[PDB]
Amino acid sequence: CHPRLSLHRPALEDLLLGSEANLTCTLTGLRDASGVTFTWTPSSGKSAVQGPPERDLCGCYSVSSVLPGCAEPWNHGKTFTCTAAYPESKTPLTATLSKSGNTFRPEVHLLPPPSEELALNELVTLTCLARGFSPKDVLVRWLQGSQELPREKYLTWASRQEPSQGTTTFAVTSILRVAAEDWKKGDTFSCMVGHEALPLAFTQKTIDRLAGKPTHVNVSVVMAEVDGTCY
Amino acid sequence: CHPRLSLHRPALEDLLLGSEANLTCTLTGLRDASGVTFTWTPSSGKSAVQGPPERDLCGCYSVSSVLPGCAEPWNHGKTFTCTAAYPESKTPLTATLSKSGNTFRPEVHLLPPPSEELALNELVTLTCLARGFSPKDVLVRWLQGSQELPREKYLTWASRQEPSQGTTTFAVTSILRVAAEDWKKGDTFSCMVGHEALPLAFTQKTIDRLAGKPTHVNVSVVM
Amino acid sequence: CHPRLSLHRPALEDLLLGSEANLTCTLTGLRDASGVTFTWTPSSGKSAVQGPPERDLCGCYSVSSVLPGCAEPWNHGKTFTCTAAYPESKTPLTATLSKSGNTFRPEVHLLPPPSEELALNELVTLTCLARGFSPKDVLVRWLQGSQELPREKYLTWASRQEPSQGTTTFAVTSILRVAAEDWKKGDTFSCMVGHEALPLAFTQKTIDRLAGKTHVNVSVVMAEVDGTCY
Amino acid sequence: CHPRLSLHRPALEDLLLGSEANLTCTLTGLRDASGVTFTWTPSSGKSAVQGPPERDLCGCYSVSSVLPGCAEPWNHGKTFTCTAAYPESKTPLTATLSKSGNTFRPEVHLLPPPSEELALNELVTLTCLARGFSPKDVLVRWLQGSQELPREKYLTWASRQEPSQGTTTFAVTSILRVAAEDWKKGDTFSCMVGHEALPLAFTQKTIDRLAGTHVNVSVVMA
Amino acid sequence: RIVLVDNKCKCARITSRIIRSSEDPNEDIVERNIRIIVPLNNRENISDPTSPLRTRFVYHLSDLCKKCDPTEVELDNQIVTATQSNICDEATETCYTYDRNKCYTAVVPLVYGGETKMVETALTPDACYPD
Amino acid sequence: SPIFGPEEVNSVEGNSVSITCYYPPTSVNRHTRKYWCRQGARGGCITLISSEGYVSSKYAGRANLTNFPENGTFVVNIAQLSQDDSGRYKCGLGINSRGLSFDVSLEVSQGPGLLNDTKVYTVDLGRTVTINCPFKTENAQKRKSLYKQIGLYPVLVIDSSGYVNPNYTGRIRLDIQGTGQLLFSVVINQLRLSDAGQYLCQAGDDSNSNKKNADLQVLKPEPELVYEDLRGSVTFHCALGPEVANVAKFLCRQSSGENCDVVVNTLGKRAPAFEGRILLNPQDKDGSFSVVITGLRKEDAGRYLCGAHSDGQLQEGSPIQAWQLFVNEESTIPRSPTVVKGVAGGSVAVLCPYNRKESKSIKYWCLWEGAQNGRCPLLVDSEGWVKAQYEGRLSLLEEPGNGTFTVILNQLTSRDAGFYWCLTNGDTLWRTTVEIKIIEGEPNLKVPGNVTAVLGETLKVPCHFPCKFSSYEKYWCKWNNTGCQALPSCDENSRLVSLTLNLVTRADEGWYWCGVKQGHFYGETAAVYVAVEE
Ligand SMILES: *[C@@H]1O[C@H](CO)[C@@H](O[C@@H]2O[C@H](CO)[C@@H](O[C@@H]3O[C@H](CO)[C@@H](O)[C@H](O)[C@@H]3O)[C@H](O)[C@H]2NC(C)=O)[C@H](O)[C@H]1NC(C)=O
Ligand SMILES: *[C@@H]1O[C@H](CO)[C@@H](O[C@@H]2O[C@H](CO)[C@@H](O)[C@H](O)[C@H]2NC(C)=O)[C@H](O)[C@H]1NC(C)=O
Ligand SMILES: *[C@@H]1O[C@H](CO)[C@@H](O[C@@H]2O[C@H](CO)[C@@H](O)[C@H](O)[C@H]2NC(C)=O)[C@H](O)[C@H]1NC(C)=O
Ligand SMILES: *[C@@H]1O[C@H](CO)[C@@H](O[C@@H]2O[C@H](CO)[C@@H](O)[C@H](O)[C@H]2NC(C)=O)[C@H](O)[C@H]1NC(C)=O
Ligand SMILES: *[C@@H]1O[C@H](CO)[C@@H](O)[C@H](O)[C@H]1NC(C)=O
Ligand SMILES: *[C@@H]1O[C@H](CO)[C@@H](O)[C@H](O)[C@H]1NC(C)=O
Ligand SMILES: *[C@@H]1O[C@H](CO)[C@@H](O)[C@H](O)[C@H]1NC(C)=O
Ligand SMILES: *[C@@H]1O[C@H](CO)[C@@H](O)[C@H](O)[C@H]1NC(C)=O
Ligand SMILES: *[C@@H]1O[C@H](CO)[C@@H](O)[C@H](O)[C@H]1NC(C)=O
Ligand SMILES: *[C@@H]1O[C@H](CO)[C@@H](O)[C@H](O)[C@H]1NC(C)=O
Ligand SMILES: *[C@@H]1O[C@H](CO)[C@@H](O)[C@H](O)[C@H]1NC(C)=O
Repeated sequence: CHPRLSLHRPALEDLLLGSEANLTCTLTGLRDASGVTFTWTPSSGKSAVQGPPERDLCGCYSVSSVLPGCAEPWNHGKTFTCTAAYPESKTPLTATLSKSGNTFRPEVHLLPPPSEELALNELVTLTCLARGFSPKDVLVRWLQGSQELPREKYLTWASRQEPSQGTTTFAVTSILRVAAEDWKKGDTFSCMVGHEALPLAFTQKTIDRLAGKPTHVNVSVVMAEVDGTCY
Repeated sequence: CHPRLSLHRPALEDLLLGSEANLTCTLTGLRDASGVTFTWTPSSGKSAVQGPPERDLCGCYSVSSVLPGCAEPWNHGKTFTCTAAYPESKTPLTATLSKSGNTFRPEVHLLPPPSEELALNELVTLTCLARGFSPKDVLVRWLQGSQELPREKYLTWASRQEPSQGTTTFAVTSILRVAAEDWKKGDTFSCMVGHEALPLAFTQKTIDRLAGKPTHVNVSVVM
Repeated sequence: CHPRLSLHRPALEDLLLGSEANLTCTLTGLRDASGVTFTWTPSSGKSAVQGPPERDLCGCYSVSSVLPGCAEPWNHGKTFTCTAAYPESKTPLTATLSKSGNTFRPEVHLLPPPSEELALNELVTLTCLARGFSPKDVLVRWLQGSQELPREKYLTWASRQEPSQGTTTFAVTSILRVAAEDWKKGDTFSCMVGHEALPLAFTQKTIDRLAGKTHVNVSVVMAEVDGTCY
Repeated sequence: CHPRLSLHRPALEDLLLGSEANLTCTLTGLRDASGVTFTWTPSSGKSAVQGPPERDLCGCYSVSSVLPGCAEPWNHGKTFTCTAAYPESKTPLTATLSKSGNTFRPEVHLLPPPSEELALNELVTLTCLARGFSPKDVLVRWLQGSQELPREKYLTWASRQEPSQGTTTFAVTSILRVAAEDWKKGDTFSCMVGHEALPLAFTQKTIDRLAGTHVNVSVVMA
Repeated sequence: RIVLVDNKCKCARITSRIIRSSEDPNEDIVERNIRIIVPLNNRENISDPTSPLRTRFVYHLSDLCKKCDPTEVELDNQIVTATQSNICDEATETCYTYDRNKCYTAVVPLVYGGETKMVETALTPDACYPD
Repeated sequence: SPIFGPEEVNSVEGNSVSITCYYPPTSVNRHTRKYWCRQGARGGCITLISSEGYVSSKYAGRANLTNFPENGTFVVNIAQLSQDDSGRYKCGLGINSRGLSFDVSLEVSQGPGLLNDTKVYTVDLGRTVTINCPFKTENAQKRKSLYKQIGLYPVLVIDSSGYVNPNYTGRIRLDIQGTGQLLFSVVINQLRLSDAGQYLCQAGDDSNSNKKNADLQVLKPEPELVYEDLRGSVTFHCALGPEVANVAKFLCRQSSGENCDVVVNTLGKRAPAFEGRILLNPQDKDGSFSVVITGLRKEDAGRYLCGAHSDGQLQEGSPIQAWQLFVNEESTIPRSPTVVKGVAGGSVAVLCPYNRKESKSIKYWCLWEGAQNGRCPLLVDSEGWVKAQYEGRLSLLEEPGNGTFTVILNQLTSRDAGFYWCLTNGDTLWRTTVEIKIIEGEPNLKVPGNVTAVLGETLKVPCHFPCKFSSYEKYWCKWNNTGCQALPSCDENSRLVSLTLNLVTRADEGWYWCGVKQGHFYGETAAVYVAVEE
């Protein structure tokens, strides 16, 4: 339709669990042929894997390019400046991407099951909600006990942006359905979230039936004319 | 580009609240002239002038039809199919229209805010969740007191499908952040979910403070 | 009279607030001149000083000597000896001393004014008591707010040993008179006690007009009770 | 050494409780000369007793004497003059002593025990303080109920001079440690102070438990 | 019983227990007990001249139960370190009681001769010993 | 709650007693106030003796209290006891009204005296005893008999004609030996708790009837107090006599309803919970032996008994020996990983802690073996010995050095799974155990297989590593008995740290290692053997 170039930032899962910060440069809508050119400024991995000239629907051909790298440099603030020299232009066209600034770490909440779902004794629902983070990408995992559940057992949505209290932030959700014989018995569950703006890049929250809403509370206040030392 | 022809359903926001619910017979991709004759195999007696005769994205032409003066009363569930025409090779095309069964009513839950947010007194978060419905079409509207809130003060997600035991079902969430003074004062909040399968097409829930009653505290002081 | 010789421990105000912990050896009842000579057992940088003579009880010469730099051997627990020699002698004398053992830590109490003094509304009296410490040496200071009061504003008695209910211990008192305007306004006062067996060489206690309870009010809120403790 | 004559006031314990008080005129620093002649000049009442010598400051024959029976003319306000005789000069010795005036009465306080002592269930401490009296001589006695305690069961300090601005005054303290269960029963304790300025010669105060507490707590729980 | 939290900065202790029922199992019982010790003789800030007595005490549950220490999680075939709370602001909390295992000192200026020195006192004398 | 001492104390009048109480050796506890108090019917301890100099009125001259900070104990000595000292007491630290205390019960009862008309006999439970009884010279061949006085009535247990009671079958005998002896003796083996009371001899139905009434008391064993930590270890010493040197042994643990559950035998038995963390050593000349248990948990506390019986359990009539165990939970032993996972062909690195004060000692490393009573042989030590089957794949390094050393083991197989122990020569002795599991996967570092070399030619060897090790340090080393030492600097981007050997005599033969490290903490390694031909 119209030749437009784009760089793409490396994927969150590969970068957090490893260092495979692979970049990706792609022009879309070439004129006739596949004889295109590519050039980055950090020519470290000169074996840049140019992919096959795939197509796209309603009359569109696209070219890809990958410059493989390691997690180290991307986190220190370098810059990457892909180029292209497709024949339908008389002057090349560039794009540039780097790491983000003005970040915010998320707020993670883990909600207990509701009341009218426990009175049916079949299944219960846990809900993890992460809110208030500046870049749009985030990870969500689950745990039962200390063993990670496989990814086909729960449902995660995408990351939308919330209405503005001044500045721009995002939010996600995920739910997990659990056999009610295991919640009432005393098993513990956990929600883990990974994001760029966190200090150790991961944070988790654990819940069980003892850390929920109780039905009898006993408060006992004790005065101390003696001293304050808390033996 | 390569041409195609598709058919749609009436949108759910009009079927329960309006009189502008109209159907579709579109034609995607064209480089030709008016060789169009639309015929719908139920013929109740409406008026079937075309939609907007216009173009599309990236150099494609298009035609469309809508059914303005009949609000599509197909609660009985007809087949209701379109059979187009154009002067190409000897197959003027038809389309696909139906109404599937297996309707399951949703289950809607509205949650109290997390207790960490109440201790800071800036803004609290409410969460609605609807789960377990087979057609992936639903609308969510909030309420405070009895004055409806506009669609720009809350956030809702898409309607995804959930893992299950053989029967396929869908789910959707929504959140809303309100002020702490309105929560601690005693105001009421409500979530409202509209779906195909319900008898009055809308399910309410409600929440406020003093909604968990059976807690049973007991205080004592010594010396 | 009859000549004697003894050894004195370094003073406590120098071991806690200074550097030069001078230890001294004395002599009493000499007759006619001063040809006296001294030594000690350690001599690690010992620039010993003998100084001039003096006059003792009824009039008799008496010369002492001092040994600078005796802080770390004292606190480490070494032992010192002193021998002298006068020219009319064929027997040097001797003396020894060391940093003591089997010590105890004092109990410090600060007492509010009595009730009859507050009514007359002129001056009130605070009392500081230290009790139950085995070596006899101690220091007592006062503070008003954060500033130290001068030593000519209060009165402190000597340290005497108290009746025995086990081992032998000592005790000391002090009083401070302050104006009733400064007491009924809300100022605070502190008493500081210093001793060898204390850890950081000083401890203190404080009091004001509210302490000593009356019918005080207290409020507890206990905000969210059933709230997912995690 | 060197001679020196000095007198002495009568003792305080023998004025208030006892009957006969002494009055001493000692002569220190002689080393010899047993023929010393004490002679009080208002020579009436009793008769003067001389003394045998003793030792003082490794050489002195510090001879003493006592004129008894002068306890009541002391309180009436008379004046005494002692004399002596020593083997050197052209002069005798002479000194003078009399009861002075401008006296003040002591103010006695008795303080309750501190609160950090009752946690240990050992002995507790009562403190008695006497303040503001013009002659330095004072006595302190303790009582439990009505029975008196022996003098080896408590501790009193000396009577020093306090940093006053107007006139010269003195102060003294005393402590007594008793059992915790005796305090918790309800037994009463008393401190007595005797002085010249008090006309009845003894004043006392009394402390026990239940002397003077209640807190008013409020919980909210939202 | 299971110990949920035992906080020493405010002297709070929280335990809990589940008691089942073999008669229509929605009459189940979950119990939580909270133990609070209120001091009446120490200051607001822990420094000696300060607002002579604290008289108002505030207990928020989410501030007591927080876990301000990292942990290790095994996700697929690695071990990663993770934090456990949102409120771990970086130490400026106001404690209500002293801690039996910690030191608390103070600094006082005194005078020795023609000078002025700055010495250090001890407020909990049992717990500050150089060993 | 962290305080521990003897629950019950028994004594008789006139004699002394000594009580020991235990606390954690924290510096707050080594300088705080210790006390000994007695509680009555008012809910409050009255202090009787204190650590600060207080002695009560009733305890003047009799008692004292001593504190040992290096152990973590304090002792209370009381003398001239009487019957008015029977009640409940408490050991403790700090202030009496708090709960840093421990409850003690004390019972005094009046002693013997003046009762020459009755003799006494006291033995241990399960030992031998004999009763000596005269029967008069006017009886040569006239009945000898014993009589058991059970409450209301006397019954008979052994005549001089062969009737022995069904309660005492096979463990009683009557002997009149030769040598012109006209007394007699009755010997009893394997004494029980159901044999106490007052007996009475007899010589016949006759008028003579030289009776002499006697007592028989049987002593339970007093427990021994053991004070240990979480994740530490304990050693029991069973020290029975030589007279039971050929009987099977056991170790059980008491429970609530009078039921030992067995923990170990000599007939090949083991509990499932103690799998991998219990030993049982062979015994000495005197039959003494020891039992080592490592990795202590919270439920490991209670009474323990070791005895001797043929079927290997606790039964009536066997001699025993007792212990009382307490687990601290206020421990200073660092929380280390318990399970370590590796794949086939990979390596493992294990941190083994010890106590900081004995840093000039000798360290070892051991593999636990079952299928026996229990054994644990060496694999490597800290001075240059290594087992012959583990040559070129195992080393011990003293690298962190603040009470931690590392062990590296590569070329893993599925046989290497199991439980491993670390030991020291020091006086204090924690023994730490780690389990090795093998899972599926491919190793991180990649090296070639075995490598040959020509005589007199340079050789180059690569070692590729992933992108996650790009921030560490890399090295090659040559394995030896004393340890492997690095080689002087051959590096690149995220690949190919390469070793090169310029000339080759046979001194360059052996095993070489490729590995990564973060300065002090070591990581994954891999190995390659280099031969030399001609
Ligand atoms: C750790 O605790 C143990 C037991 O409480 C202490 O053991 C015993 O302590 C006493 C006094 O220090 C020792 O008594 C002395 O023994 C010698 C002969 O060995 C004797 O002649 C003396 O008159 C004196 O009574 C005793 O030996 C010692 N050991 C035993 C087995 O009883 C131990 O002192 C504590 N640890 C330390 C480092 O103090
Ligand atoms: C990042 O780029 C590297 C280099 O292409 C990718 O590594 C390749 O992975 C495939 C699949 O395992 C292999 O067939 C190639 O041989 C690898 N190439 C090299 C040079 O090793 C890597 O897969 C890319 N990113 C991620 C996360 O996979
Ligand atoms: C509580 O009191 C302490 C007293 O030491 C305060 O700490 C000092 O604050 C002053 C303020 O300028 C500083 O100059 C000192 O350096 C501080 N000393 C130490 C040791 O921190 C502390 O700020 C007070 N806290 C509150 C909340 O009032
Ligand atoms: C590589 O070479 C080494 C040395 O020849 C081999 O190690 C020996 O293997 C045999 C076969 O089981 C053992 O009996 C020896 O104990 C091993 N060590 C030595 C020092 O001889 C090794 O097996 C070869 N192969 C591999 C894959 O490493
Ligand atoms: C110790 O003696 C020396 C020499 O006389 C003197 O300079 C020093 O000030 C003394 N130190 C004291 C008195 O603390
Ligand atoms: C506190 O107590 C006093 C007397 O007990 C009372 O007058 C007062 O109302 C109470 N409350 C407050 C807030 O002062
Ligand atoms: C004189 O004083 C002594 C002691 O100071 C005393 O014992 C005696 O009773 C007094 N009176 C007489 C007459 O000796
Ligand atoms: C305490 O007294 C007992 C008996 O008098 C004695 O055996 C013990 O040695 C004493 N301990 C000390 C430290 O004097
Ligand atoms: C034998 O043992 C039983 C067990 O209780 C006891 O009742 C009985 O009295 C005993 N009899 C004799 C003769 O020991
Ligand atoms: C660790 O070891 C170093 C080197 O000896 C030492 O300086 C440091 O104090 C040690 N750390 C600890 C906590 O002992
Ligand atoms: C390496 O091993 C060889 C043979 O075992 C030995 O002779 C040599 O001394 C060792 N070298 C070092 C540095 O340990």
